[PDB]
Amino acid sequence: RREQLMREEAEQKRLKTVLELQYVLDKLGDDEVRTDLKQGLNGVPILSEEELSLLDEFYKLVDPERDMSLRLNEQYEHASIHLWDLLEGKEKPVCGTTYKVLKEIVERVFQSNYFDSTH
Amino acid sequence: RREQLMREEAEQKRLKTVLELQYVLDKLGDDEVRTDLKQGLNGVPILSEEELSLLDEFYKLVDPERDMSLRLNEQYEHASIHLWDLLEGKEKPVCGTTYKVLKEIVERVFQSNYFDSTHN
Repeated sequence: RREQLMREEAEQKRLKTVLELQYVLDKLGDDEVRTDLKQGLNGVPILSEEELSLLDEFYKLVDPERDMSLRLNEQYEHASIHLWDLLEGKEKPVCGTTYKVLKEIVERVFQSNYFDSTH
Repeated sequence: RREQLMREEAEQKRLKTVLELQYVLDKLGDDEVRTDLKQGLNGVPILSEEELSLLDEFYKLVDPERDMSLRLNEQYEHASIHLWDLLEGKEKPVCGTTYKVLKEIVERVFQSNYFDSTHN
C-alpha cells in the first residue's frame, strides 16, 4: 500500500517522460535541430540518418493525423500503446526496429543535453 | 497475468485520455470550434465562456512555454502532476477552481462527441 503510491509516482514520471518525448519529436521537425543532431557537438553525432528516420516514423505513429473513420476515443488507442511500449522498452517489432532500440535512441537524445542548451 | 494486465490497461487508457485531451485543447484555439462549443447543437452550450476560459488557462499549465532556466527533464514535472491531478479529478485548487470541476468540464466536452466528426 506504499506500493500503490510508488505506482502513482511511477505513472506520473511516465507522463512527464511522455511530455518530454513529445517536445523532442516536435523539435525533430526543425532542419537545424536535425542537422545539429546528425552532426555531433564536434563531429561525434548523437544521431544517424537511419535513427532520425526511425524517430520520424515512430512520430507518425504517436502523433497521428485525424482519421475520419475513427471516433476521438479511438484515435489514440494505438498511440497510447506505442508510447507505453516505448517506455517499457520491449522487444516487440515496430517501424523498422523494436521499442528497445527506439528507447535507447531517445535515451541518447535525452542524455546529449542538446535541449538543455540553445543553438 | 491479470493484475498486471489490469494495471497496464489502466495506465494506457489514462495515457490515451491524455492524448485526446491534448488534441481537444489544441483545437480550442479555433474560434469556429469555440463558437461551436458555446452554442449547443440547439442553443444548449457544451461550454460557457467561463469554462472555456478555465480550459484556456489550464492548457497553459499542461503545455507550458519552454523556459531555458529549466532542464528538459524539469520542464514538465508540474505539467505531469497537473495532468495526473486532472485524471484523478482531485479537489486541489487550480485555475481558481478544482481539478474535479475541470474533469467534469472536459468530461462533458468528450461526451458531446463534437470531435468525433472532423472539420479540417
